[PDB]
Amino acid sequence: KSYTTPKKNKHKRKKVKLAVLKYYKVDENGKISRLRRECPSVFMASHFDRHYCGKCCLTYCFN
Amino acid sequence: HGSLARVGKVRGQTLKVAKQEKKKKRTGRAKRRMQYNRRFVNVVPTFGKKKGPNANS
Amino acid sequence: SAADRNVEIWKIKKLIKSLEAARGNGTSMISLIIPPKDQISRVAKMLADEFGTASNIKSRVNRLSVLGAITSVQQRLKLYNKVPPNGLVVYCGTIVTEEGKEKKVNIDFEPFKPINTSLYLCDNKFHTEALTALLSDDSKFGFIVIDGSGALFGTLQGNTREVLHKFTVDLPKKHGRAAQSALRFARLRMEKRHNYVRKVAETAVQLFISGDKVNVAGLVLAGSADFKTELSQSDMFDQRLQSKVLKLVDISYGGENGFNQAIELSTEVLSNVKFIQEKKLIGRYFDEISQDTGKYCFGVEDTLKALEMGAVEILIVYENLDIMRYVLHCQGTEEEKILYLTPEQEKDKSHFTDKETGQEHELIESMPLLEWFANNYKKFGATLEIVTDKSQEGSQFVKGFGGIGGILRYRVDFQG
Amino acid sequence: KLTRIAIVNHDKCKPKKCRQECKKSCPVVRMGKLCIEVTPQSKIAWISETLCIGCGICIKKCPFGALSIVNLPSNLEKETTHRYCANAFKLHRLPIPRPGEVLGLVGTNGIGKSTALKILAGKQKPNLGKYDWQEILTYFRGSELQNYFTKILEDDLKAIIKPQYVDQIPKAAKGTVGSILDRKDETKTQAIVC
RNA sequence: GUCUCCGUAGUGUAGCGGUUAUCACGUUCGCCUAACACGCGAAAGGUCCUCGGUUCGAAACCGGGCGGAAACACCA
RNA sequence: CCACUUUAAAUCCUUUAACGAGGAUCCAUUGGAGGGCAAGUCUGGUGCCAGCAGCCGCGGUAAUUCCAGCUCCAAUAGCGU
RNA sequence: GGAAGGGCACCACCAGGAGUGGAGCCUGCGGCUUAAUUUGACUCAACACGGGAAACCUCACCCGGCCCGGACACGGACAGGAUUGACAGAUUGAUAGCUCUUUCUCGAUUCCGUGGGUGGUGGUGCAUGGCCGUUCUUAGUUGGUGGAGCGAUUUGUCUGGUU
RNA sequence: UCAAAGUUUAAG
Ligand SMILES: Nc1ncnc2c1ncn2[C@@H]1O[C@H](COP(=O)(O)OP(=O)(O)O)[C@@H](O)[C@H]1O
Ligand code: SF4
Ligand code: SF4
Ligand SMILES: [Mg+2]
Ligand SMILES: [Zn+2]
Repeated sequence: KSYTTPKKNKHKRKKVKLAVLKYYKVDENGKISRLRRECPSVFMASHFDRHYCGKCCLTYCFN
Repeated sequence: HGSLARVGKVRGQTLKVAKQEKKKKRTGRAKRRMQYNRRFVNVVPTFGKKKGPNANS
Repeated sequence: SAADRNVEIWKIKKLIKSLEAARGNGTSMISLIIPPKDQISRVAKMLADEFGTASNIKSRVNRLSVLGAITSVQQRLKLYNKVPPNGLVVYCGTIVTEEGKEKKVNIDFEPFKPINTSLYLCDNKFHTEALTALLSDDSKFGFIVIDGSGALFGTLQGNTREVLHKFTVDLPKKHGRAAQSALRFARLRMEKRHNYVRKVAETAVQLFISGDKVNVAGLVLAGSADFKTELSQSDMFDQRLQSKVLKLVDISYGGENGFNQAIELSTEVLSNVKFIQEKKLIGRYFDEISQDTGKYCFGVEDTLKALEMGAVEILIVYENLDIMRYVLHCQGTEEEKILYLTPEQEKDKSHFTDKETGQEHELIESMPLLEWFANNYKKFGATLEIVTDKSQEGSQFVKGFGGIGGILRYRVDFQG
Repeated sequence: KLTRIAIVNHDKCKPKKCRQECKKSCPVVRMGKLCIEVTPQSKIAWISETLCIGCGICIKKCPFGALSIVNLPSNLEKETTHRYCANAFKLHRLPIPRPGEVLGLVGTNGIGKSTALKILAGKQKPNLGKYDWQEILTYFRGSELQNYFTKILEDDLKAIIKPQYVDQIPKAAKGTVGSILDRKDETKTQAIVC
């Protein structure tokens, strides 16, 4: 079982749940403002250029 | 021919084990009593095709 | 070329080391060796019979594997038409190894050097003892056989029995049947005889010398009739050749029929040559210690340091030596170091935690040191000298000084 | 049949000033063995004459000339009558004092002459190279030595020593010559001796 | 030094200027045998020691080369 | 361990006061445990090796025979060679 | 048994036939070769045999890559969400979210030990079962009681004819 | 009313 040096293992992922996640803001105490855009058909996230979903897998980008 | 090499091969690589503890065993007459008592009085049961004083299944 | 020969020797050493380790099941392996003079047909017949005998071996696993091993060697021998010079060596088998990999294997090769050893063996391992013995004994010896009939010159490795050159001569009669002429004929007879000795000596210079320095490490004169004596104690015989004359052997017979006789009688004296060279070497090393000098060094911790620096002239080692060069490596930081460890310090050692960082410093596997010396003594100063434990000075060097040291090219100071 | 004896001159051996030394230059210690034991601390260096080669290196290194290594025959190891410390002097046998006969020791100094005189006086118990009186008497059987020591041990024989060093006597005793003789009378034979 | 002869498949030998270079063994390949041996059937293999000549043609006839082996070396 | 006795003088036994047992202590051993032949088809290691075995034998990767642990057997201040 | 008596079989012979052995190819096998050319079986009783005419699958072999289909428990792990499952684009054979990058998710799955499973066309048919095959397709094999022998054994189960 | 027919792992 001589494992080759340059091949090595391929590490799997490690998630990072960065505490409680925020998607809203408090406007005048009573009312609320939403930060990120939502699905049409659930927040479609802000990719650096794209707008990618996290469930139904829909995608968008304003050129 | 044949080398005097392996000399104490098996004595060497055997797995060493501690010799346990139990009791100061009975000696002299007392021992003989005890062995008399465990042939002739304690057990003396209904037979089931012969006995075995160090039996093990 | 000399360098190409050295590479081929190393390749075959490596090959032998791999074969020794092999191992397998029952008696599956087929260590086979053939001497150079031998006929291949004769070996092919032998193997065929051995195949026939194997064809009733009660076991399953053993039998089939052996048949297929003998089948393979027979096929290898069909590829040759003659046993090549140097002999042949054939190693067939069905080796077990890691990963449960029962792999078949066949290594025929014409070995470096003429070997004189036949061998057939079946076993669980390969029998590479004969080869290792031929690799060790590089000391060639020379053999001059004098006789009134005719001479012979030959050489002798541990096993191998060579014939270099020979001639015969039409020498005159012992007596002259005239009163006055008896004296003159006698003087003429002694001149003819001296010219024969002179001719022999010249032929010895031609043969045994190589680049104005004798190739043979020994030189046996054999024969009878105080003729070999005339050769050793004579001014015609060159001193550089004469200085290495080790025996004068009284034999019966003459020529090739006596050559083997002369070897048998001379065998004890020939084996002792290596032992004498050791005594001289270690004796020279221990001279430096007896006087102040400070050329000498000893122990891996010092001798290697000396070798790295202002180098050694001669590096002297025991044959066997335990000590081993490991390569230690770090998990996180990728820092590494190499150390030369004893049998107890190498087997189990809690030293090798990284400490400064705070991790387990894993010891990646060794290359054994004496082999290490052999690999790159050319890199350092040179003249790697292995010595035994047999001589009284040698036993001191092994037992006392740890079987490792060196005679240095100049004076060196040490500390700690 | 030859063995070796290490000797450390305790007056000269000062382990603090020199450093460790011996260890560093000894080929048995550089191998990794207990041939020499020193450290910067502790007094005097110890050497195992078992493990010692007798290479003659440590003597050349040591800065004071503290160390010596000699060769003694292996026959003598059985017949050791005294050894005070490790890496020190080793006396073999004792002279055989005979009653009513004046024993004449002859031999150069520094060859265990004083220690023998002390043993025979009865000051020093023969440690016998161990470093016991029934064991000592059994060692000395078949010879007048066991007679001598048995005489010493129950009948308290009085050991008296005319000393070597005469110039140290004036700076100890006081008074006239006649007064000291008068004080030390037991036989009462001043005049005849005088 | 002389005179003589012989150098032919792996081995030992035949060979009368025009030969597929003879025979035996060895070798390989079948078969036979459980296998082997023997046996049977097939096959492969010559720098004809080396060079030059004579010859329409030379393995041979002739010359020299390199090897090998017998006999002679006597009268003082 | 006081004392007596003993004894040529002692010792030892004997006599006798005073201290003197929870077994972790005041600790029983030597050889065996396939057959002959009393007593394990127990568990771990080795793999025709190391070794045992007076004899027959056991050992070549499920050793009742090897080295170990456990249990058991024989005799027991003894028991082996 | 290259001993003697019977008596029998075209896997024996005879008398014949059809051949095979020679040719080409089909295929099995051994060898060589190869990363790998997977493997069992070698006298009848191995070799167009494994129902074995494999493109893939089959598939074990080799060289690449995913996945867990790692049960349960004891615990640690419990929410400042343990840490199952992801379009990019680089990479990759791949439109394997396999990885690096970057948004989000079942929400009680997890990860780590230990016990321990589980799988395996891995090893062992000289550890076995079952099933075949063969000895051995011939006429053979058996005990009770009695008889003969110290007994192993033998008789029955046979001189002869008959099938 | 008698031709020839030799041998069989060390690998349990
Ligand atoms: N009490 C002691 N401790 C350590 N060493 C000693 C002692 N006495 C003497 N020596 C050493 O022994 C050596 C010789 O002393 P000693 O034997 O008394 O002399 P001699 O040999 O003349 O009889 C001295 O050199 C000294 O170093
Ligand atoms: S003499 Fe004995 S001790 Fe002194 S150095 Fe040489 S070996 Fe070490
Ligand atoms: S021996 Fe000389 S060197 Fe070694 S310690 Fe004693 S003094 Fe220092
Ligand atoms: Mg027994
Ligand atoms: Zn969506």
